[PDB]
Amino acid sequence: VTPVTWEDVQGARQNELVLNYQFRTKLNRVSFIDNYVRSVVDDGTGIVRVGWNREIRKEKQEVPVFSLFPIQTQEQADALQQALQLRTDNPRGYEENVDEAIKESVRFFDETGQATYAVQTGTTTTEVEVPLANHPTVEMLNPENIIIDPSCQGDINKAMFAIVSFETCKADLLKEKDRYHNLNKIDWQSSAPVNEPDHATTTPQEFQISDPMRKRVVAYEYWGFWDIEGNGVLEPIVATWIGSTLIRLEKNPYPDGKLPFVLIPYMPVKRDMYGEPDAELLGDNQAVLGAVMRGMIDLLGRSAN
Amino acid sequence: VTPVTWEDVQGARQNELVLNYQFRTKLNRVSFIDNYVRSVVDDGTGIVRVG
Amino acid sequence: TAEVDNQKSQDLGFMLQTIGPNVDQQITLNILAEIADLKRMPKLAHDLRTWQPQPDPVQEQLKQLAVEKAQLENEELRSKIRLNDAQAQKAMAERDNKNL
Amino acid sequence: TAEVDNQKSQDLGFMLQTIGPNVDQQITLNILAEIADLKRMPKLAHDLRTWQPQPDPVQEQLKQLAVEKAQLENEELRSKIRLNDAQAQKAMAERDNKNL
Amino acid sequence: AKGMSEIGNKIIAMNAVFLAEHEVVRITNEEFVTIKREDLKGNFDLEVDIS
Repeated sequence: VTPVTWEDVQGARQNELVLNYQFRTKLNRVSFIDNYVRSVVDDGTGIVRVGWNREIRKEKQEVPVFSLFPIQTQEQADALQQALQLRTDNPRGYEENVDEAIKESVRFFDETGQATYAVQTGTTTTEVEVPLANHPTVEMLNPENIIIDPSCQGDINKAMFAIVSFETCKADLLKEKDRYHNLNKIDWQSSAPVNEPDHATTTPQEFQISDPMRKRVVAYEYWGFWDIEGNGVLEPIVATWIGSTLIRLEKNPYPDGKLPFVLIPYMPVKRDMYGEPDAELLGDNQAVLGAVMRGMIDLLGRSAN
Repeated sequence: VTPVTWEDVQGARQNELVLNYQFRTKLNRVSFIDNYVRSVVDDGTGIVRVG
Repeated sequence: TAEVDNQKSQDLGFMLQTIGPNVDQQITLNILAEIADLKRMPKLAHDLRTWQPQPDPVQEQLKQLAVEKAQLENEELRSKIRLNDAQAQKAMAERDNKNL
Repeated sequence: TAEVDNQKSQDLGFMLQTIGPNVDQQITLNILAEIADLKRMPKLAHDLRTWQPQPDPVQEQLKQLAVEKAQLENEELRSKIRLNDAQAQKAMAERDNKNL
Repeated sequence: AKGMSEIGNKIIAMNAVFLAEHEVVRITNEEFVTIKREDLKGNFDLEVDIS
């Protein structure tokens, strides 16, 4: 990441480390690259799906509360600025070793600037939500499982809708506690990959899981722009339905405001989306070469020796 | 963008950053170039619409 | 293109090398600022154009003291000159008691 | 890629070599800090940006003493000048007892 | 090469007649210099060649 103007240097450094960290740990960099090139080369074009993952969980903890008292003497008053100096010079070091009471003291200093002592006197059982699995995700979609608007005039940006079919489980849907509605109305026997020939997958047709929570089902997502209001302006929305039952309908949550799919052609076609792979030009050459090789073997093989 | 006279240095710097930014973000630079050359080579001439 | 962009930087270096750096700080800074832009270093380029010399207060006092130092030396000679003819004139006065 | 990353470091070295190190410590330190990052040395880079000169107390006293040293020399000349005309004026006074 | 020089000489003569002072000042941000009208027959002070 490189800054555009002189005041953007700090932003470039911060984002570059975060972006590299996510691909280094949250994703298999080598496997993703191998699938990235091979998908483009073999199929003639590559389609990449971008989506965020979030699995925050509810948790109950016994939070302490500290009583606040003013500065009784300057002897302990220096500890307030010592934490501030440590926090500015080394935020990680400040978190690990500085006492929670001192953390509360500097916390009140940030709010009001008043130097106050902190004394632990009581505690209570609060309700918090510990973050978990808050990282982006990237996937390569099979071209048969995704449909793009033909009237896009060879540009993904001008496409008005896109439908992608993917597999999921009930536990996977339960990761979001409010994103989906009417989940209980659907049945887990129908809409299975066995009963959805339109969706291509590597899962065996005979494979199934007895646990309803881990049941495999096929889901459809609708990404595009719709005139959600009678005024006459299109808005980006996302819709999801399983088994002819609508379960999700909301606007686009991403700040980008457009489709999260990226198209990469191998050999671009004039005013078209899908490119041409190398197999298009070598159709006749391979067949002719195969005929010659078989003829040579037949001459030697059938001959007496 | 390069200035023509000595007093045009400020104008050249401002327009160059804006012009490059628009092609970098608002347009697919790689796709446009690929269609640009191929249209000229195959059809014998290229026509570009500006709006 | 990278070919002309790289060659332009060499011309700026050639101009900087050819022109004596002592003729003007502003001219030298502007040339360096353009090179930084060609090297895609916006932060460095901004500093060069906005760079200012650090004022040294004690240096000015020493610089000013040297100016008045020479003034006193000139007055020292004039004071000594007024002493030289004073000795000569007094010597002339003492002659009269001898050649009376 | 390693090719552009390595070439970027050479450009930083070229800028550091081209620009006189005496123009600014801060500019020199920032360039070195970027080179350390390109060399994957986060600890070294942090030190360079946070580096500060070590204050020398005795050097300041010697530096300050030199400032007042020149002031006394100027006063020395003025004191000597007031002695020069004093000798000349006294010599003028002694004439009257000779050329009376 | 000479063909372009012939064109250049004709345009220079036209530029000294059909162009006002302020137009040249805007194009070239320098002090305007005039040429006598009867002297346009001979290109005494100018030489034209390709670059």
